[PDB]
Amino acid sequence: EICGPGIDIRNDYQQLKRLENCTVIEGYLHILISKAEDYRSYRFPKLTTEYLLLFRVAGLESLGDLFPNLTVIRGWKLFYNYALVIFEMTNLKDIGLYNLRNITRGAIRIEKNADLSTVDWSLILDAVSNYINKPPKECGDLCPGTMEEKPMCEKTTINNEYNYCWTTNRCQKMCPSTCGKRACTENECCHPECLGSCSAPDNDTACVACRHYYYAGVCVPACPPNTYRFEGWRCVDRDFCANILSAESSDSEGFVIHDGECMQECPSGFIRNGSQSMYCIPCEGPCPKVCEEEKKTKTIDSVTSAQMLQGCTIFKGNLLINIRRGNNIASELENFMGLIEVVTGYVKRHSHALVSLSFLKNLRLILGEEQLEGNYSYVLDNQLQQLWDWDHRNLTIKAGKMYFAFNPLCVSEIYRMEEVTGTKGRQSKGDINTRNNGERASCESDVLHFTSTTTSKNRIIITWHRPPDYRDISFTVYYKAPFKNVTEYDGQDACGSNSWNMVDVDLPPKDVEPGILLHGLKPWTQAVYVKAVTLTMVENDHIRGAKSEILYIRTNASVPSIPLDVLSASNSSSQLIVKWNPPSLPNGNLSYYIVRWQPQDGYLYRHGPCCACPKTEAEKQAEKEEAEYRKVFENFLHNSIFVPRPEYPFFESRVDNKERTVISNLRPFTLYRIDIHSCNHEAEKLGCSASFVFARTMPAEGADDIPGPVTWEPRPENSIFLKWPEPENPNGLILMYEIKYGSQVEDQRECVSRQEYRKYGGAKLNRLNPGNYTARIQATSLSGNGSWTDPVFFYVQAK
Amino acid sequence: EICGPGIDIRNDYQQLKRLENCTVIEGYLHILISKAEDYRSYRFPKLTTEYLLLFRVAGLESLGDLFPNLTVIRGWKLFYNYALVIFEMTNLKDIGLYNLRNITRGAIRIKNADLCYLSTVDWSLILDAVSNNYIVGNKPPKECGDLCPGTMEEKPMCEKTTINNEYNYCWTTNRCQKMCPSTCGKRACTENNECCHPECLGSCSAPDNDTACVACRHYYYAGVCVPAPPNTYRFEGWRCVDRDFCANILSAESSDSEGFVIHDGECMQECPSGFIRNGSQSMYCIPCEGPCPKVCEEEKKTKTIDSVTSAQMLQGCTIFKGNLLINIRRGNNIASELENFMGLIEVVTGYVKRHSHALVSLSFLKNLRLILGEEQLNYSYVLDNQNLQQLWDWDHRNLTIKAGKMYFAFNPKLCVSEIYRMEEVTGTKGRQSKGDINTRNNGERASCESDVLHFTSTTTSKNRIIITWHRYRPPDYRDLISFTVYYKEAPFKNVTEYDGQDACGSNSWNMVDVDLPPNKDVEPGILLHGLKPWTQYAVYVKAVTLTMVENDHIRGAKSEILYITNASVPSIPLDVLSASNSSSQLIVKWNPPSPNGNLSYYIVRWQRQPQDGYLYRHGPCCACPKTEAEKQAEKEEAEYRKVFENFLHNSIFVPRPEYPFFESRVDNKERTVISNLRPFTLYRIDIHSCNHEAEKLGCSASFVFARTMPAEGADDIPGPVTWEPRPENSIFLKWPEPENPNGLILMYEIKYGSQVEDQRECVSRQEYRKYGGAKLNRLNPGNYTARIQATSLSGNGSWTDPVFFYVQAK
Amino acid sequence: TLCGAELVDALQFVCGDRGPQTGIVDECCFRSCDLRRLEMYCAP
Amino acid sequence: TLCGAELVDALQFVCGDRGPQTGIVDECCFRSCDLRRLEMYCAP
Repeated sequence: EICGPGIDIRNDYQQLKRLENCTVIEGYLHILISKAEDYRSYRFPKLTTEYLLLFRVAGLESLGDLFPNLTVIRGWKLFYNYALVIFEMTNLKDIGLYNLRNITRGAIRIEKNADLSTVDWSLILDAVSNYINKPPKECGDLCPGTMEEKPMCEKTTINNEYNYCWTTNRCQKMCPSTCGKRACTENECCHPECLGSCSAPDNDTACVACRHYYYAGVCVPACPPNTYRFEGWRCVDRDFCANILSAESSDSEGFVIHDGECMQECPSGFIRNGSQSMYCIPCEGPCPKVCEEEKKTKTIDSVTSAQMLQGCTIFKGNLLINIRRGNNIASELENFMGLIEVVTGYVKRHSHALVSLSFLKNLRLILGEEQLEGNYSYVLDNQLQQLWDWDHRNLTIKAGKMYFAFNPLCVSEIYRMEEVTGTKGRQSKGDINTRNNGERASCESDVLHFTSTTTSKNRIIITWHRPPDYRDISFTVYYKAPFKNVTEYDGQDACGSNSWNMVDVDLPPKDVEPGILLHGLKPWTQAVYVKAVTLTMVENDHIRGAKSEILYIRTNASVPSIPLDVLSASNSSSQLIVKWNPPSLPNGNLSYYIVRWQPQDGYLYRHGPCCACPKTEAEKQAEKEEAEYRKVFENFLHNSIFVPRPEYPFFESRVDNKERTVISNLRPFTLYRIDIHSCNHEAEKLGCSASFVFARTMPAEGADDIPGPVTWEPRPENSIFLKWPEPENPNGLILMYEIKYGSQVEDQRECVSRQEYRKYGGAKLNRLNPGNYTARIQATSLSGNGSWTDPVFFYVQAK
Repeated sequence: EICGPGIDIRNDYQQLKRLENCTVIEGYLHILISKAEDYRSYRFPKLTTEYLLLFRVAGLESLGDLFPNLTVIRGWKLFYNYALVIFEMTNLKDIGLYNLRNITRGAIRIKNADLCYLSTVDWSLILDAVSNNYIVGNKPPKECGDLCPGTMEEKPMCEKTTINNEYNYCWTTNRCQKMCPSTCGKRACTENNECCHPECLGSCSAPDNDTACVACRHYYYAGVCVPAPPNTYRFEGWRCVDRDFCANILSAESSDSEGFVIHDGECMQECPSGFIRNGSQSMYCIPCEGPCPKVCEEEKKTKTIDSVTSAQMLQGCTIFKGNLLINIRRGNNIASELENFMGLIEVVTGYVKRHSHALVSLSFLKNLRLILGEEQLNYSYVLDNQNLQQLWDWDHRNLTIKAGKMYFAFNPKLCVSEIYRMEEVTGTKGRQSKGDINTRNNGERASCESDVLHFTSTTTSKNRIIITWHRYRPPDYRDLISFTVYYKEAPFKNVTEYDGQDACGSNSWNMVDVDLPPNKDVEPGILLHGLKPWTQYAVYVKAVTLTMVENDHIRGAKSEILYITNASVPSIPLDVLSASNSSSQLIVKWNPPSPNGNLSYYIVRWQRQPQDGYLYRHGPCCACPKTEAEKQAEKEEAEYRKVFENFLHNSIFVPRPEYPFFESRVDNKERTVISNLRPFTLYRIDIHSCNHEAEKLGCSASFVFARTMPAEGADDIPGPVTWEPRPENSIFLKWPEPENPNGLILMYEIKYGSQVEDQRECVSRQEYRKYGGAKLNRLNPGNYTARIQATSLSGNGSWTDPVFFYVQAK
Repeated sequence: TLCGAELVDALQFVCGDRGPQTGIVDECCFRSCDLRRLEMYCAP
Repeated sequence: TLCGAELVDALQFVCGDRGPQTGIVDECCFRSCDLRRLEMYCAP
């Protein structure tokens, strides 16, 4: 009795009974059955294709007498990516799935349990890499063989772990050299078409699980003609696959056969021909699911109702729109009502939270199988501008008459659909009437030209040329646009969405031309659609209005400015990389970067880790009683003090544009004021980018150490005048000159100042014992001391 | 020379020279003068009221020759809570200020390079509550090496005093720190150990003399220390001067007011809170209702509110000079933004005028009371503005323009009822033409005279409302189509329909919809689903209809806000707490349950939770072990450990998607105690918030529990232990059982042994019941002792009296 | 807050004998829940 | 980020030796700042 679409054993141990009629579960097997009442009193060898849950099953200590004969968890579907997760089980002490041979799809996750190493999960699941448990020290893993009994179960090694078993009751077996990957049998092999196991060596009808689909008692690799591969373990005839209407995991009214299988849905870009599961029609628009909702009729007057549809394509009903409340919800609906591709009816009013229905950028067409009174499959009282962006999204209404009145939305948007959508005369001229429709908003509105586009450092002084009646003022110079893909209704103001940054300056009374100042324009960008806001009445419908063209004042924004995120770094000795970033303010199109670099003064010239060992500073809040107090001191000091205030030459290099560069031919070891200057398109005209970072060239070793050896010379008072040469170009400066000396080895050490050294021509030792001695000298450079001089085995005398 | 308000010495030591004309700073002193060129070449002894910031002055090791004679800082104003702050200074090794006796208002804040001579300084006498000081971080006291005169090595010189058991000698190594002794005390002190003038604090130029007080406790008026003179006003400084001086000062850094307006008998920049300047004179001020937040006026006389930021510049003020023209076209729910921004404002010397649909009414201006109207446009006006509906709440905020004129045309949602009749409220009857406030267009949209639908039926449910209304029948019934049943959690009558409509109207009424039946016999009846818990739920059914033919003449419809929780009823309680306060007692509380109604009382339900027979038969790393930042594998452990409770925890048993019970009705106090309980037993205290109609629709939706504290006495054995001789060197033990043993005597501890009773075991309640106590064995023939304790469920009992027994070999 | 192995004892106690990365643990533990909705998950 | 006593030596470098409570310790440190506005705290 092939169980049929999965199992959800719930409530008590008495639901296990249903597994009596479950030979192969063509779905999942979920076992909270917390009842010690029974334990191994529900044995079902019958069960021999998706995830199997094992948790909160009080009484179950081993499944040896629960699901015997488990061929292979086919794992087709996985709750997450596992098909046998045993976690926090009430009292499972052994998995006891002795026959478990494979996990064809995905993996499993046995882990921390009540009382649950031998099992080669790397054989069942190719490479155990599962969260495989309760103390492994307590395991006491001992099945017949690995215990005092002579080897009974099969043996294998994994990551150096040779062991002998699913439980201490039964044991484990696995496909030997006979086959390996291809199924296996009790030391014989399985059928070409067969994975897991066969009831008889190499036989189509013996195949226990079949490698692909056990069609009507024979393991077929592909389903015969007029039959289709049930996604699981067996293959079924065309009638069964289509006649099945629903069963939990089962849902399709006829699993629409596609993807070379009796599959509930079809693969990307395929839609069930009418109501025929037989095959699927290339959609070209991947369908998440038939978007239909239990409720045939469907309205979107709430942003939550818009979201209820999200994640789908072909609905079977309609999509009325009535969202009155909503600002910028343009984005909300772009995400929500921007997936539905088809509907079997229509998209219908009173919705002032939508400038345009561009949010529906997925709705390619509209069928019309269901209609309204007077077959209106309609816009009334919605005061919308462009319907479904007809410039770059045409639709079609197979069965639906248009209706457009009281929408002050252009009548032309629908006079276009007469031909485009194919509604030439489905409706009457009174349905798409001009009275009340498009009386307000703006369509005919003339496009004014810009008379001057003056562009300073951060000020656009955009100017223009007179509405129907001159009683009309406020000249919104709506500004915002690195790209040229922008309109006027991207986001007008409140009802028309919001994005275009509104600005304003009044038109001066005939001489004196209007000249707004968008002072503080975005540095590094240009759009400037100067729309004329007027008074629409008296002429009322004859009031044309205005909407100046969207120039992107193409002057590369404004002009050259402070670079940013500069990262100069000495990449080599006497070298300095100047990798930066496309500044946050180049103010143009990043032409090149003049690196500018150049006072080494003589001031230095004349000169639980550890368990029981640290301390408890867990009182970091009490350490912040003086640390946050430091921050209080910061306010009275860092808000008032210098706010009142409101040697070498320079060298330059115009870097091509690439972020990286280098500054070679520098001094052995010197800091450089590595300034950055993004000289842009018009730097020669409007100043070269407000200037930095500093870095020390890596020390060119050779001057770090003393260039020569030492000359010990006998001197009176048991003294020894040593000598050495000065590094030619020291790494910064030889602050001190270390000097080592002593009898057996150079035990003692001091350091003569560069100044004293220059006057002495070296340095003088004193009071050394008459006999053999040894000395040395080092150069303590600004970067750091180098190696010592050659050996100076000397000798002193008192007479 | 008397210094002007403050000093901002900046850039170089050459700006210290400015102090050569500053005898008594009447403001602050600010020296970043880190040049390391000069040190004591800028002495200004003349200098003798705010933050004395001595910081970042490389080359300044001490002020011993920088501001000598620093008598006292009046502390009139402070930056934070100090009138002298020496934060980590470039290189200050001694403070200086060798004449600093008092800081009057405030304390000091002196970490540092090598700074010393602070512990010595009696700061508790310079200021009270020396806790306000923070000289704890200053470079170590071992480095201080205080060597001021006397504490150095020579005969005693600098004052001998103490601050909280810190009795030591001073201001630097070459200066001392004097302070007031018994001679005067709170009153100032002087040389020759003499007193100062009755009215004086700090120092006196002559021992005890009115015309001396170097500082003066209050105001040294014309060289005379007055407590508070002819046409003279308590000056905010140290000296005093006549009214003319105030009416004269128009600005001076700390000074700002054009003619320092006088009030509080003080020559202060402005008056205190609650009075406007009398005309434009410093004669006095005009008692009003807090018109003093600040002079709202901006350099730019004219001003408008076309942006929410334009409005925010006027935030927190009263008397603006110019106008408040509203031009805000867009602003999502800025009703609240402008409430704060255009609100505190009270007066405006110009007007309040166009194209604004971001705020649904001018109630945002809550404090605006009158409009001086000094300037004019000339209209002192509304055109092409709509969303705004009600102007300045004329029933709860009358407003007039000392100088005004009205105009109202082309204003769709702005009603003409806010002016036509309210010209009376705004005292503008005839300050303009009647064609200004015209009817043409003016009020074409808006609510208008909209009728009031009566709620035919008003049903009820555990959490639903079925408000119905007279099937609306307007001029044409085809015009009417749909209806909205706005609703909001609101148990207050102080709620209106424009509180929170849609974006421009603000957002508060949740809004909903249902179509009015085309059948005239059937009437509209929404099924409002899921009313808000523990709240009445206001339900105004506005007829959100369409317009045609009449258009502007369409009256409209809006039933009044009938505030339907009778339409709700008893429900689940919340934040129920309980903890056993005492034995046979159990305290219970219940944070106002959050019960779809108005609570009536808390039925309590508890029982002696039966017990099973299972127990019957039975960083600071000082010692850091492991602080690995690789505990992410523990989050991987809680991956399916959490998603298993998102696994079968969702769709197994459908999640609704021995002893008797006793009860009591807690009047309503959010507290109670379950007394007269079993000594030690758990109690499933099921709170039952019985609401107005709990007797009818069930008493709430049932909890918390605690174990009654163990009644000490039943824990331990209720008596001693008896002994009887037994064979095999044995002794039969015996003990009584408690009356109501706390939970139950799980085990019967036993203690026994001759020299000491180290050997210890425990008998099962079962064995005890059959034996009488226990039996011992192999007890060395000779005197011995025994004992038993009643190990109860709550915890161990207590050992019995000594059981001195004995055994014999034969 | 109520999740982990402690919520397994919690659910079973309030479930008398009647007893994807988001569900019942994603609210009683994630936010806060009483012994009323914790036992709503339980059967009769 | 740049504040504390390190920001005092940071203003020493940007200003060289040439010469409403939110300040440079409440901006360069709070958010992030370069050696351009850090040296805007100096004179010309």
